[PDB]
Amino acid sequence: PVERILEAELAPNDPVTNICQAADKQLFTLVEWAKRIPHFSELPLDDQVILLRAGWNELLIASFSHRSIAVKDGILLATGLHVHRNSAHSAGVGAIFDRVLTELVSKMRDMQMDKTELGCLRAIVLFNPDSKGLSNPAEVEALREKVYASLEAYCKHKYPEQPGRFAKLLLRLPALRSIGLKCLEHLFFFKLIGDTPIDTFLMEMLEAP
Amino acid sequence: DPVTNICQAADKQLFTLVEWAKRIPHFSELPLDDQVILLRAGWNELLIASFSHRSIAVKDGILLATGLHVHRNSAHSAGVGAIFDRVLTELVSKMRDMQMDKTELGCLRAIVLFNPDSKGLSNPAEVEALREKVYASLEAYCKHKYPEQPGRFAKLLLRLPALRSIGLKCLEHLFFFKLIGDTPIDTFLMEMLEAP
Amino acid sequence: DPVTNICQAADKQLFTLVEWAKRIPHFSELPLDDQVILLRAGWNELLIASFSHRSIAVKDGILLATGLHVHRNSAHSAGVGAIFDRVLTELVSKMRDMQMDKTELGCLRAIVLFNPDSKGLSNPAEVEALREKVYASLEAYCKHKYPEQPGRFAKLLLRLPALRSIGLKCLEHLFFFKLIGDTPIDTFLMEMLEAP
Amino acid sequence: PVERILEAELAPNDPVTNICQAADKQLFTLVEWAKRIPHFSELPLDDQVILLRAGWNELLIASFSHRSIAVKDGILLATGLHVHRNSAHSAGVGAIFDRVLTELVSKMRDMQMDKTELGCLRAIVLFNPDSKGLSNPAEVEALREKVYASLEAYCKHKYPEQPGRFAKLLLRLPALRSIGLKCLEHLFFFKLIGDTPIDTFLMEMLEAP
Ligand SMILES: CC1=C(CCc2nnn[nH]2)c2cc(F)ccc2/C1=C\c1ccc(C(C)C)cc1
Ligand SMILES: CC1=C(CCc2nnn[nH]2)c2cc(F)ccc2/C1=C\c1ccc(C(C)C)cc1
Repeated sequence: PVERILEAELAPNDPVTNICQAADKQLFTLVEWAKRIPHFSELPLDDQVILLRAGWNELLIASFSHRSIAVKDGILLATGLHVHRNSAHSAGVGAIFDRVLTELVSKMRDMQMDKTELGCLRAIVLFNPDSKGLSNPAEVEALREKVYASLEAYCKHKYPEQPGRFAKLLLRLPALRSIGLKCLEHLFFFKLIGDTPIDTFLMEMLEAP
Repeated sequence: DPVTNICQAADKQLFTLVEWAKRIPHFSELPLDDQVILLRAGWNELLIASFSHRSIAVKDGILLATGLHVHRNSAHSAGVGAIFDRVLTELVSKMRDMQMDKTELGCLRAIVLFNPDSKGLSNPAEVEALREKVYASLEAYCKHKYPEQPGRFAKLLLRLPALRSIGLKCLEHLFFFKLIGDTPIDTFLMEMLEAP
Repeated sequence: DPVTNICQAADKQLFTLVEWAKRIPHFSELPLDDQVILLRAGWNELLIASFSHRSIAVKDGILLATGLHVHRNSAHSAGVGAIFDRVLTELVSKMRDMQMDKTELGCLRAIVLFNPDSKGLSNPAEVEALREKVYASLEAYCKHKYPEQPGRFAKLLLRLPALRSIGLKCLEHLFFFKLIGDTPIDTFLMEMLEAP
Repeated sequence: PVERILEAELAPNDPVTNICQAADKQLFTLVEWAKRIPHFSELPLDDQVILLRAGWNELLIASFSHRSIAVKDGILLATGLHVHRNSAHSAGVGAIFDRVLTELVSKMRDMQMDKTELGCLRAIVLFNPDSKGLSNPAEVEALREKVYASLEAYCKHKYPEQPGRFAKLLLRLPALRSIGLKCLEHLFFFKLIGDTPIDTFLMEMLEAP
């Protein structure tokens, strides 16, 4: 149900604890979104955990990448923190930042990917049948197939002048995959929201006696 | 000697790859530097896609293009069991179960080759345009060979994220060295130590 | 909850680390930005050095700073047995065998902290100068405390390459996540999924 | 023993095959050097192989780093090939290359590390008792200890005005270790000697029918 996926999408100083709380909040947002995706909650809870663990990075990146179409040559996080290249280059994650801009954000803008298409792609990512430890990979594959079947129908209806649009959307996923991998190994997300609170906390303690 | 054999095999494989790309429609029409960049960016995934599909008739193993067979027990022995299992489960077994044919493999490899995200491309838009012509043709193919499988085309495209990450994990784990280079290097070094 | 405990423990460890550095001679005299760079560049090796030395009275395991004990059986379960064994064999057991004392550990940690190769340092030469004063002090210590062991000072310094690569490998294998974060995250996610 | 360590130091298109032969030559130079190191050849042959496998990268880097003391912002190879920073940045290995320059070449230059000192440091690297699979780790440690004992005596004799020189040499090894690791994971060596022959072979074949 493409209508159901679109409604899912729409709906002091102790630095490490503060960062974890932000991660907590963002993770919960993802869980709530997944629950609104049709049939996800019908999967075993152990399978739901595995899918979220396998997908959380790509799912987060896809979100703030699409959110950043409106913003100006930077990345808009959910927290409202507008991060520019130099903040990313200062954090030691400039390379990833450029790829996110080039391979995802810019491309989404150029093709004007909408929230329904974004939602479907993330549902496809969520329904990842290659996730290790699944009790029943086949039903996960089945749910993913229902999603892109629905996405394709949506594209041919809303954009009949673009017959290659559906495949174009799908072929952003390899970039999302590779960028996802780089983010986990550089602690991209936790560096971006964490560098300032840590440096600030550091400065205060070093200046104090 | 095993080391020279591997290096020769690489050269032959590289020759075969370059000849293959030149027979892909409109590849040679791209600027030469762009042709090089694409081949530079793609050789790993192109190679993995090739031996994965080649290994469909193999049980619990892979076939490298010169009758070189590697079993998973050996793969786990060499410390790359995890990435090896990923090749088996995410690529080989999926290719087997849906019976991906050589025409389908060819199109998917052409899509991999026509990678507009490759850094340094002078005309990324032209590369993207050629990719679109490739997957349009692949969709047309799937529709007529398997009309009863409307999701087949998308299902093919959705192996590419797996190929991408497997390719990356392979390089980071020295996949090929640990599987085919490890023992020849011991032999190599022993021979050097045998020198006067 | 298991997760909050870890972040709270992390904050405390970070607090302890900063205070330790501030009591290192001439550390607070460095420019503030350089102090931050040094603490950022060094915290991993500094922390690893600490719990390694703490774990000398433990067999086949490590003691993390809040009574948190991890045995090698658990580490292999979590998929980080190799790096864990390196910590055991290259650091802990070596610290045990030469009976490295806390003064020697302190100096080595001070040397790690005063890292002149740290990128972005405003005055690398002053950092190097402070490092030299530290290892001059450590040599004097080794000479007079253990005169019958003339190679001891060098033996201490030559654990630093092992510390360096282990620090790098720990981060690349998500060592700490896999040992103390993995299971709490499953519990965490389950709690979220069972929520209204 | 230090005199022998100094004497050890003193003494048409198939691109991959051509790269392998170059690697072959360079590796053998290292093996021949190790054989002249006292007591090395007395170790079991399986242990010698293990030590060379564990050390070959660091041993090579130390060599061309020290050789590059005379040159400006580049690396001088055994083949006589002068590789510059920007040529390395073009190959996608700019970050490591600079680290080699800053943390090794420059440091070797500033303290005027001599070939005896280089030779001793490489012997220390070679005699790595942490190498996995050694039949007798203790005798390797024993050999390493004999080396740095000899190196220290050499430093205090030749440079009595520099009492911290010996420790200064030893404390380049953590940097050598970390740079060594980065080189294995970026295919540093095989990119440096390999990028040009491959691009050439590609261009000529793509130009051909
Ligand atoms: C890239 C690469 C390394 C460099 C290190 C590496 N990177 N990723 N995996 N290994 C290596 C090292 C070796 F020893 C042997 C092979 C290789 C190799 C590639 C390769 C793959 C398959 C084949 C078959 C056609 C025979 C030949 C060469
Ligand atoms: C850096 C880090 C990650 C980030 C990922 C990582 N990097 N390297 N290893 N893991 C992580 C994730 C977790 F889940 C749990 C811990 C950690 C962690 C470090 C750490 C170590 C000890 C303690 C106290 C017990 C003293 C707290 C935090």
